[PDB]
Amino acid sequence: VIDFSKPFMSLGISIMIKKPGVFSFLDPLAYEIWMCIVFAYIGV
Amino acid sequence: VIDFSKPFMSLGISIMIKKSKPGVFSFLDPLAYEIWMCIVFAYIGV
Repeated sequence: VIDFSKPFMSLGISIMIKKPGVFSFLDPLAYEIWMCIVFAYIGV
Repeated sequence: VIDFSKPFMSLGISIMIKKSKPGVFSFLDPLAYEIWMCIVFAYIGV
């Protein structure tokens, strides 16, 4: 129904998604493990 | 001089690069350079 010129801009359908602690070296073991390690050290 | 249809394919200028031998001192690669330097400093201070 209307005349289009050549595309002045090209686009497509795209996906938009939403985009270390100081003591993070303790992260491999849980906090309870460290606490029980201290307790076991005292007991030993 | 001629009539073009709408683009059936869109393109542009692009960069093509080739798709690694280990370095001599690549055994230091797991840790950052700043970590090694601070390890030396910490050793001296200790």
